[PDB]
Amino acid sequence: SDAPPLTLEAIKDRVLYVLKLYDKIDPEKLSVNSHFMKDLGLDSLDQVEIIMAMEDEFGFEIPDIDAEKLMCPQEIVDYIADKKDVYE
Amino acid sequence: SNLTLNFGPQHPAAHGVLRLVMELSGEMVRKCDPHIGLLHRGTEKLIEYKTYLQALPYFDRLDYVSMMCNEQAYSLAVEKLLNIQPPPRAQWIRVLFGEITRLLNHIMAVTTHALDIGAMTPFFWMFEEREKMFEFYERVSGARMHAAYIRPGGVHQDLPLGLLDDIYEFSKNFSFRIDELEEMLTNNRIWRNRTVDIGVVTAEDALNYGFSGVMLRGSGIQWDLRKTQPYDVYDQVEFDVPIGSRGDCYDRYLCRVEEMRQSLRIISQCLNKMPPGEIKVDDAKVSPPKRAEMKTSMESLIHHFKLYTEGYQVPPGATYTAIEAPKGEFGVYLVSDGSSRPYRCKIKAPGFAHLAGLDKMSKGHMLADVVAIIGTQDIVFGEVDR
Amino acid sequence: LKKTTGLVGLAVCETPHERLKILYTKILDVLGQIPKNAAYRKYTEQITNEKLGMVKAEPDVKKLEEQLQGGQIEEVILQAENELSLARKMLRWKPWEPLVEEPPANQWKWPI
Amino acid sequence: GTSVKPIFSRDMNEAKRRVRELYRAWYREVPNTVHLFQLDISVKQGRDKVREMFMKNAHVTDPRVVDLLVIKGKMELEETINVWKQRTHIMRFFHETEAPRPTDFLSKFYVGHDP
Amino acid sequence: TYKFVNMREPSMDMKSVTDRAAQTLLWTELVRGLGMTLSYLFREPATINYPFEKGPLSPRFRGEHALRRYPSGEERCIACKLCEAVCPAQAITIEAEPRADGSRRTTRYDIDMTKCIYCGFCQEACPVDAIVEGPNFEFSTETHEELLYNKEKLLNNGDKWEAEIAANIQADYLYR
Amino acid sequence: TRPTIRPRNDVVHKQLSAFGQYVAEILPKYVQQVQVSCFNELEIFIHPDGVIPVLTFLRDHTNAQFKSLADLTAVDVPTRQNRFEIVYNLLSLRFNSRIRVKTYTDELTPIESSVTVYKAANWYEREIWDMFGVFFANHPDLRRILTDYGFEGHPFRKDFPLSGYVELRYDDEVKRVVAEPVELAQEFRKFDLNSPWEAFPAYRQPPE
Ligand SMILES: CCCCCCCCCCCC(=O)SCCNC(=O)CCNC(=O)[C@H](O)C(C)(C)COP(=O)(O)O
Ligand code: SF4
Ligand code: SF4
Repeated sequence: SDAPPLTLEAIKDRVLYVLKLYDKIDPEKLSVNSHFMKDLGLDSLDQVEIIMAMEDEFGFEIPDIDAEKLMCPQEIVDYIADKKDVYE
Repeated sequence: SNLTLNFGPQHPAAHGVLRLVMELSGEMVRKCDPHIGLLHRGTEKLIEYKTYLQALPYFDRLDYVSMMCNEQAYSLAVEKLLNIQPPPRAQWIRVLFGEITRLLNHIMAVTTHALDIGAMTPFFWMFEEREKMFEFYERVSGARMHAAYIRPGGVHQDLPLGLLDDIYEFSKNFSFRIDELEEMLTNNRIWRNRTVDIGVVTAEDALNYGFSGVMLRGSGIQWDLRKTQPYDVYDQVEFDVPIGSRGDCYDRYLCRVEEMRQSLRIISQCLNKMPPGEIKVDDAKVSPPKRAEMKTSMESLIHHFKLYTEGYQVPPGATYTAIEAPKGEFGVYLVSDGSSRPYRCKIKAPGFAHLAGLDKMSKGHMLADVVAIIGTQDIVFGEVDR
Repeated sequence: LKKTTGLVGLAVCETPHERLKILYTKILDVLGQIPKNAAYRKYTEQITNEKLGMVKAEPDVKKLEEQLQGGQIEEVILQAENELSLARKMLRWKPWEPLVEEPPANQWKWPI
Repeated sequence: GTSVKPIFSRDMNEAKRRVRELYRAWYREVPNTVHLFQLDISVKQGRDKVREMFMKNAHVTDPRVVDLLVIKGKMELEETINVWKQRTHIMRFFHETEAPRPTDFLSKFYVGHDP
Repeated sequence: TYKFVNMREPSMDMKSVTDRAAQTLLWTELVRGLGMTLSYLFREPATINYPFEKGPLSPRFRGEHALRRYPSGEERCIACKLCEAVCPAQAITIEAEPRADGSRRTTRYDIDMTKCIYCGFCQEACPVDAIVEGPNFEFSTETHEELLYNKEKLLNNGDKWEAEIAANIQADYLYR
Repeated sequence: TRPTIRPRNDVVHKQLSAFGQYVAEILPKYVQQVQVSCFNELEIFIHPDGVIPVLTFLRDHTNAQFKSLADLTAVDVPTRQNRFEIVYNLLSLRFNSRIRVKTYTDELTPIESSVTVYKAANWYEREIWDMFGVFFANHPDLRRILTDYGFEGHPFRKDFPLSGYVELRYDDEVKRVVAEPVELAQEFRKFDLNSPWEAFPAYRQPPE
């Protein structure tokens, strides 16, 4: 059979694993609702690298638009849920 | 995926420092990308830091097979900007040595094309003739190739006292050497197989892409700058212009051979019609005086000093001067700001446009056909890169 | 009748008179949509009318070629198609309007 | 006013979007460059160098200048991908044979006359 | 005024067809080419026995540079610097001062032979025939530094080659 | 005035003047100036926006037919606000004539690519971009053509130094060719040749 029925909890776990895998972010400091620019003092270029890491993690192309707004982990989870049609 | 291959610069078929990046399916050429600039020396900026006489030896080294033809084009541009006129004997000398130079260039082109194709023998037969013409160059100027003989006022020195006789002796034997070359190549079925219907270009395409010279005449376009826009004494000589029918490599080869014959005709005429007189313009504010005058007369010494330190000033203005060089239309866009140094010198070389069209001419051909096309375009990268 | 136009990629034209008449009529039709006071329209109309009259008055192809001074009537046909394409482009461009912008005072001053 | 004609972008937002796109392309290219050219640097070093080159021009406020900078960066990326460049060209970014030139007053005073 | 190079039609009579068939099947033009090469085999080669035999040259030949003297042994060069001004390659470097006897002479006269283009403009520009391009061309060195000529080297060249240089000038100065 | 002075041709001068007037009347939207040089060389100054129309008209018009582009280059004049002067040279085989079209631009303003009008321009526009830094809009494949890979700056610009900023040498420690700041064993010697006395009265400028 094909891939399992991915859920929101899996998306959040993978996204937070990716963020804690980033060197410029101290792991235990980041939260699900922490704004990338304000909370972690990340620049615009840093956000681009994180979005590309998401594209590698979940295997789908996130355009330049719709990536300019994913500014905290929760928005990333919502975007992936919308793109993959996951509700529960 | 197409195979991607580097053709040159260190390749025998490259004809210089060319990096031809080629996309191939099997041996079929899917794409040609000529990468040039491996012989870009920044000649035009350097010419900007020189005086008009100091910039002349650069035109020797632009196209190193047609030195005096390059010198003549530059001299015509500067003379047009100076509003002066070379004397008649100088103009006859210029046309004679331009035709000798055309012989040199056509020998080099045809034999290197044959050598790429695989016919190595005619090169050795024709390079002895090239050697004798190099001797003619040397007797007149002291240099085998970069003579710097043609100057914006005429020529540097008068012919030595027995040069015309030797030029006649050489010219009365050359036709048999052309005949031996044609026996080797013209009717060979292998040569025709390697040349007929290879690199066919239409008249419309040749005109739009900027082609000139043989690349036009092989496609039936009737255009020769010596006939349509004559310079020096080209209006006083008689010759035919070879014209092709099919626009392929074979037709371009026949055109060059016949061009060689017509150059012999023009040389014969120039030998029988050389007039007497002085060799540079009798105007010591442009052309240097003789050394005896320079050592006897105050004005002559002052003008020698000033012409060799500062140089003559050229009135402000811009010209585009073109000649029928052996490789096509060779041009200079020369901009003078009023001083003794050129403000701008743009050099137009036919090989630039021919190489820019190489990719078009190689559609649907193999590797060996691309080698033949590079040979038939008559490319020297000194003029392409500058 | 004639073989070998002599220029590579230029086919010999059978029935060149009809082609020339059609092309010149199309050219005049396109020029009819340009303002009458535009110089392009009047110049092109004048030359096209002369060429059309020459084509109508001379049934012989070689004599017509010598009258037209256009070099081998197939080339005359090609030039007519070029002029038609240019006429459509000029209709779109409208180059008869007043100069778009005036250059800086010392822009074309030479020397320096 | 100031009556200028754009190249690609009408304001700094579109120019920033193009900058981000070019940065994404360079970021993706770096590992392939390290593999193909057989470079002795890490992928981390290459991406750090890409970021440093991008940040060299962070002070630009003209959308036309930014458009030209993106055009030049795209030219360099196309050049790198097609292997027109050699290992020497890629390594020219790191200045490995250049001795560090000091910036403080005293060392400059010691070495010579240039400021 | 023009001619055609490839606008000839072949005859279609039976004799011409049979001749062309013989050319195709028995390879006549290939034997023609073989005959041409065989003919060249029996000619005398145009090769010369170098270094024993030399290529012909001219009195105007441009070669290695030399600084000349007057018959008294006094140097001809007066440090006018016209050669340095005219040199398109900037290959000449000159420094001058009054000599101990007040003469206008050089203290430095260098020619960078790896900058020089061997154009001969300097010997044209020289007003006293001090700098010349002598006839020598066999002066290849094993190091780059040996091709950076100072005044001593050029004066030595003049002393070594004066006999031939004067004879070359005598044969060409009436064309100058 | 006879032997050493270049002769004049007034017939060609008149023909070129009339044709310049013709071109100016047909395209008033773009033509700013028309000149005929003393040695019979027609020049037409235009507005940049008219690069594509003018050339198209010049190559297509029945009375023009300039189907061949000799060459295309640029001139740098730093004193002008629009630094760069774009020069097109065209040849007409039907009428055996030549024409020069000139326009202007600066560092940040693109010029329309004329590859569509003339196929020959491709490499000419690439060369202008490489040597001068003039961008051409809608160009098929615009990239450096003459300079080295990764070379910074444009050499033909007046401000650029003659010997540039970097040189190359082989370095054995890194086992490759490296680029370093230029050092010269002998500096190029700048000559001041301009004479303090005026040469050509006909070109004297007003004393401002
Ligand atoms: C293998 C290694 C070789 C290296 C390859 C060479 C790469 C060369 C590429 C050069 C191209 C450029 O410079 S492209 C020009 C870049 N400059 C600008 O865009 C000016 C405005 N500055 C900003 O927008 C911000 O400072 C910014 C930091 C950009 C982030 O922006 P955010 O506020 O949105 O995070
Ligand atoms: S021959 Fe020419 S390049 Fe050599 S030193 Fe004399 S002037 Fe200079
Ligand atoms: S060699 Fe001749 S030109 Fe040169 S400085 Fe001496 S005298 Fe003057």
